[PDB]
Amino acid sequence: VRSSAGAVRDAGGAFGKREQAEEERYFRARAKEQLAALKKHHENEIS
Amino acid sequence: ATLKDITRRLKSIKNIQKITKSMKMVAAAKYARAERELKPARVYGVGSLALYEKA
Amino acid sequence: YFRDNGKHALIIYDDLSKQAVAYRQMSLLLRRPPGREAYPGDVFYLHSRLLERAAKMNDAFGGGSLTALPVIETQAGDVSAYIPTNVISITDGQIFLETELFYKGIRPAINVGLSVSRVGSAAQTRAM
Repeated sequence: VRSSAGAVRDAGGAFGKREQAEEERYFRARAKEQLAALKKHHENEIS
Repeated sequence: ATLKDITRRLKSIKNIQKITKSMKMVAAAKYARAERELKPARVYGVGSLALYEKA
Repeated sequence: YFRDNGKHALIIYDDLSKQAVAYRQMSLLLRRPPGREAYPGDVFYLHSRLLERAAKMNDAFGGGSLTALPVIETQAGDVSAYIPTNVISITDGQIFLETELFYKGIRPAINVGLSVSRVGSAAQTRAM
């Protein structure tokens, strides 16, 4: 019996949900930052 | 549980063990470097504290 | 009878996992060869022919309807078992109740993440 890549999130135990959340929070933060930058660029490029 | 539940759990724990072994090795290397750099900084900081404990 | 006479009915089989056991006992005592987990071969049919009678007649046939709410019982959440999977592939929606949610304080334990309903949009009031 072996182990394969992407198995922690295949089991779906506690580590799977923990990893999913650790990813989602970080990328929500980065999406917020990128959206702020996109708004700034929009405003600065109207003229 | 059933056989598939056990198989998935076993695979996940095996991955976790691999990752923790790798991280132990990385931390050990960084520790060796940190001690090496800590000796001179130890003497430097102790000297900088010298005054207050002397006066 | 109700759905054929223009009226509406709701039926609640509780459980179907025990009708399956009674059918298995009958079939084993008639000497019919067993199948998987000792259930007869015709154990899907047993339920499919039963849950297919919950129809929604058009207005030409009275307009009556017969909703069905079969109740299955899994073993330690093993939805992957035999009768659970049969009935899940027979029915339209599902309502997953979980003990981890029952004890965590969420009652009814409905696992909204997995619970499904094919009709969805339709069969819902506009405010809801």
